[PDB]
Amino acid sequence: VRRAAVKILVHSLFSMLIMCTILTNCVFMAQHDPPPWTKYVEYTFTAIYTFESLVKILARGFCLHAFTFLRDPWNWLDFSVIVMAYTTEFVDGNVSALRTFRVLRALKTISVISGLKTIVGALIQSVKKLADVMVLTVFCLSVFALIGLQLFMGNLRHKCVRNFTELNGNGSVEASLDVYLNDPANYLLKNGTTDVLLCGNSSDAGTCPEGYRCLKAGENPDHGYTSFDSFAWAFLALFRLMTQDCWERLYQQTLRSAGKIYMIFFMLVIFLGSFYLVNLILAVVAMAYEEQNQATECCPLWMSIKQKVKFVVMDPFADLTITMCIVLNTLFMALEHYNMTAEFEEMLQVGNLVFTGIFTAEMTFKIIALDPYYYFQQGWNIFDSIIVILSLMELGSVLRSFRLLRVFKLAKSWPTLNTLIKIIGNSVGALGNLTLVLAIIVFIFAVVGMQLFGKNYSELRHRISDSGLLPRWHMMDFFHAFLIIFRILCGEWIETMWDCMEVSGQSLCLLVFLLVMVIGNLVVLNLFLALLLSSFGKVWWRLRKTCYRIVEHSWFETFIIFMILLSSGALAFEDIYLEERKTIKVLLEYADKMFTYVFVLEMLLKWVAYGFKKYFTNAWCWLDFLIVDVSLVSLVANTLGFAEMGIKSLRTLRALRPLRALSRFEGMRVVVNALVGAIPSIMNVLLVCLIFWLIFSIMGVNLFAGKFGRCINQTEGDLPLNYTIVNNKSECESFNVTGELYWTKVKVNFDNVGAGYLALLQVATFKGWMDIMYAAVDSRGYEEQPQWEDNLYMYIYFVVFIIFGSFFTLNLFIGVIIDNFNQQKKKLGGQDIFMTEEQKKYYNAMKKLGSKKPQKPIPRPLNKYQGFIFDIVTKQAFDVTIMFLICLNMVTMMVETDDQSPEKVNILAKINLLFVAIFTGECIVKMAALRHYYFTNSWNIFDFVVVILSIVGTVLSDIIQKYFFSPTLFRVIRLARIGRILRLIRGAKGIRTLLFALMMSLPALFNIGLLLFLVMFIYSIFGMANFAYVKWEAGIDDMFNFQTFANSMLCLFQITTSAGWDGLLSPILNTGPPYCDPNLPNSNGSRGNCGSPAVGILFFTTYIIISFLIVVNMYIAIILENFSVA
Ligand SMILES: *[C@@H]1O[C@H](CO)[C@@H](O[C@@H]2O[C@H](CO)[C@@H](O[C@@H]3O[C@H](CO)[C@@H](O)[C@H](O)[C@@H]3O)[C@H](O)[C@H]2NC(C)=O)[C@H](O)[C@H]1NC(C)=O
Ligand SMILES: *[C@@H]1O[C@H](CO)[C@@H](O[C@@H]2O[C@H](CO)[C@@H](O)[C@H](O)[C@H]2NC(C)=O)[C@H](O)[C@H]1NC(C)=O
Ligand SMILES: *[C@@H]1O[C@H](CO)[C@@H](O[C@@H]2O[C@H](CO)[C@@H](O)[C@H](O)[C@H]2NC(C)=O)[C@H](O)[C@H]1NC(C)=O
Ligand SMILES: *[C@@H]1O[C@H](CO)[C@@H](O)[C@H](O)[C@H]1NC(C)=O
Ligand SMILES: *[C@H]1O[C@H](CO)[C@@H](O)[C@H](O)[C@H]1NC(C)=O
Repeated sequence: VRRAAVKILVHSLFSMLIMCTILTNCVFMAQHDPPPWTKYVEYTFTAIYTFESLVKILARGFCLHAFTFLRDPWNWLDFSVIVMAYTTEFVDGNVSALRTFRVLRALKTISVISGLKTIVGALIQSVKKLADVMVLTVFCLSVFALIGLQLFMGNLRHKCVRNFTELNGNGSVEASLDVYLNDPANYLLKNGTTDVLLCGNSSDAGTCPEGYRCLKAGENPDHGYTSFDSFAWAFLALFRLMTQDCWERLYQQTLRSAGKIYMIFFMLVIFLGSFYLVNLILAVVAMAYEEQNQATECCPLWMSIKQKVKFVVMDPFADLTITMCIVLNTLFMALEHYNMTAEFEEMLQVGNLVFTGIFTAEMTFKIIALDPYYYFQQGWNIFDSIIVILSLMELGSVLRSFRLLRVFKLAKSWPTLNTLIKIIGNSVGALGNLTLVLAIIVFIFAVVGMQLFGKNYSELRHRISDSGLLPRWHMMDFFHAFLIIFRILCGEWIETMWDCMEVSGQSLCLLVFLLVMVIGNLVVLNLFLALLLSSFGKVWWRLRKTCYRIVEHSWFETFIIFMILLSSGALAFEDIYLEERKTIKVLLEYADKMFTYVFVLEMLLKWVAYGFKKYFTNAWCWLDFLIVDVSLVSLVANTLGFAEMGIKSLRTLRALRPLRALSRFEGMRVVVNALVGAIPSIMNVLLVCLIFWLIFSIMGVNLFAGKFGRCINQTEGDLPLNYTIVNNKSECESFNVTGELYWTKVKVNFDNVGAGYLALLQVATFKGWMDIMYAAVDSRGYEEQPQWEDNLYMYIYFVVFIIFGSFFTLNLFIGVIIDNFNQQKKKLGGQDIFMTEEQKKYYNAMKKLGSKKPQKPIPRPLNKYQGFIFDIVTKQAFDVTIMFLICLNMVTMMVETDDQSPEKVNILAKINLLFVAIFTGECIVKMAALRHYYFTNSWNIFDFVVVILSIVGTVLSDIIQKYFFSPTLFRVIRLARIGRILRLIRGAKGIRTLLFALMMSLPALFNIGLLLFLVMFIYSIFGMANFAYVKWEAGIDDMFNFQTFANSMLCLFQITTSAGWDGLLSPILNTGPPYCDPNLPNSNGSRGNCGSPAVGILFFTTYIIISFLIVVNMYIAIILENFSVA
């Protein structure tokens, strides 16, 4: 039997039955509300498992042998789940927690598979390599959280109410804090949205109207999970701004409490926190992964007829024509839209039949004329014939979905689309089994939530979904829980974590959402990166001499730089309040006139200097000429008529003025040279994404076109009734007796391949799919009003799309950028781009500053008692003792909140005095270390300066007490304390390498972000002239706008992080009533509170693509310096 035990164990069929058993148990777990019948079934499963529990142990047939077998980690899962089932069969008390653990039986899928255990053993390796990075990011987030703790102590909590605190209640009258927190029906709701509008003391925060007073005292943050006080909450908020998830909303709320200035903080953070930390995580994961992969019916009749048709075969000569016919098929299907003319659609079906007959006849002749057995052989022609069969099925909704599948043969004449095909192959091939891990992991968490939250999801529903109904993302089902796990895999958690916490409870909801975020994102990361790696007279001459001496000299250069900077500032003063001061209005008029004159002058000078050949040889000189010609047209239209009708068309192009800056600056021009190097590598990938999105957009047209339109009667703004009030756009007309009802399509939808491309961008950017998916699935019929969830499985479209549309397209994109950039490092005269000659020098000097072989250790004082001082000092003990002292200081610095209690205030002040006393003592002992500690190590000058500064703090506090009290400066006075903790960089060597690498790569990053600043400038003035007077919508508030240049710069800043651009686009794209009405009374001549959809999409899409290219360049600079460190 023991012999029989083994000879059944190694038997393969036994393990395959095990695997199928596991999967069936899985499907029988996934159910919610399990019928009681099914209940008996689970008994059986236990038996099955337990029976092997026999075989496994019985293959050992011995005590020590069976314990050696259990000694394996994977079989521990079997032992545990089987004994759990046994004890549950024995006795129940049962709080239903025991019903959840049955999910881990899924992990047995890992150790039954020959590679799953291998892959998951591979994963834990990269996370252990991620050790130093994890330490740096937690310390960095703690530092920034202390910054934000002292900066925004309860600062978020400010709200606007009606006026209170009137007179002699003594405080209990409104018409103390009790009724004030009871007030929220008094809170000033952010118009058109569900939000209490913040405010602040500063003359920058969100300002309330008449009838409202602004006071910090508020009930709570948005749901208590945002706030910056209570350092744990600040750690959460800075976690999200490290992940940038919904970071725009916290950005808005902060800058509507505190004031716009503090945005510096955010960009600092978003330059350090999100950007840099995430990029390092990327770098280390990729490095460890590449390492791991490196470690790895008559005779003459038959003859004559075969040879006649062979003579036919002698000239196919239709392949390019057939390819054009395929492209014409795709086009013919593409000229499809919402309201198609009758005879139009008749012709379209006509051509449908045309193309079908064409390809069907072609295949019918080819398969018979070349070889039936060969067309049995080559699978390519086989799949062509498959699509033939599918066309036949259509001819003799979804019936169209296959007609597209031919475009892919282009991949043989088009190599990079073959590369996309190889990529999606590796998504199932080389690393494809890795993807199974993802599956399983999703499958685990996909259910681990519902049984923990779904029941709760099912009952406090009024807490999580305001519109009384199921929420848009619940977990009660298993589809919806797959969608939550998916969205979280898409880096968008906290906006559903607030839900999960507001239903059930903080502890477990955290433990599961942080778990899914970290775990699943690490897996998605390893997959992403595995893909990226598997993708691998004489007076004439005299005057000319004067001219060279003029223009080549530093004085003219610096003067022209001063001119161009003043012209850029001129542009910057094109705000909407020019009318507010008349003087500046003619001031800038004369300014512009001087600019035109000096620039045409220097144009002439360059002309005679180089002559037209060397002049128009330069592209930058070409650009300068184009701009100056625009200015010439402008000035002549000013002087000699011909204006005010239609160069008011060429009027705004003046905003491109700063485009002259790139030529003369040493840092912009070089990275711009780099980007023109990326156009030959981005055009092809743009075209690949163009085709590979045209497919999906056609598909969404077939399934979707027209169905999106629903919107509303002008009463509310939210989609109409499915019960109904209206089902039909031809049934709302019977109610349009009053125009209050509007049947409008959603601002971005599938009515073309154009708006299809737009909705596909908004989806695969993840910022603004909400209305897309919602009004996509909810829709049922071609013009049937969307029933609240019907056709619900159409999420499967986006999901499928999203995978490609993000994890391959973007993937492939990044791919070609690397090699190109990689190849750019080869033939370039240098090894790393983005560094000027002087910047190369500076980087080499900064690196030589990284000397690890030290100098002479220390001069002994020879003073006996100073010898004892030395004997206690230069040892490692005193250092780590001081280190624990500074860490206890750290925790002293974490505990504080706002308005804690006066006793706590005094206690913490006294503890600060205690610690600074400690540090003065250490400072005097250090200045007397031997003699020279004040200059032997910069790590000691740091301690000296922080001691003196700490002393300055206490004295400053005393001065504030005795002579005067300031308001926010007081806060800075109490602020520099964080510097103390920074010594850890002295202790920490890993962080001392990482932030050092950041310093190393700060030059190239300065250049790239400088170009970024210039582009923000161009676009911000571009909008200030173009995007003015737009209506307020959800993304475009009162403060983040385009009215001035500051607000424009703040908006375009957030959009520099590809965030919010949905919410800023939606107020632009809109056209016509109700929201947009007779254009506007504008102080400017340009009328309209409305946006221009053409140029709106142009502006925002182009900013996204450009800024995204600059940002990828930033990322690659970071990573290349990272590798050059090691
Ligand atoms: C911006 O900060 C100012 C502080 O200058 C806030 O005004 C002050 O608000 C407090 C209440 O929160 C007032 O205190 C009250 O006055 C009596 C006077 O005897 C005081 O004894 C009590 O403590 C009582 O709470 C304080 O008088 C008031 N200052 C003035 C001159 O009205 C202001 O509310 C802040 N703005 C916002 C947006 O809340
Ligand atoms: C348009 O909406 C109307 C009202 O919802 C529907 O028109 C029909 O509704 C009546 C009432 O039940 C039925 O008797 C007819 O049979 C319906 N028409 C058809 C063609 O079945 C219907 O929902 C929509 N009809 C059209 C043509 O769009
Ligand atoms: C019902 O009909 C009225 C009259 O057309 C609609 O009101 C106008 O809708 C158009 C749509 O572009 C706008 O251009 C006009 O500005 C609207 N007029 C107003 C009120 O100023 C109304 O929208 C229609 N409602 C339905 C049934 O969709
Ligand atoms: C909010 O909207 C109302 C609607 O008329 C408007 O009057 C008010 O100025 C707006 N205020 C803010 C802060 O958006
Ligand atoms: C509210 O009323 C008080 C007292 O009249 C006034 O000082 C304050 O400016 C008002 N604020 C509002 C309603 O904007």
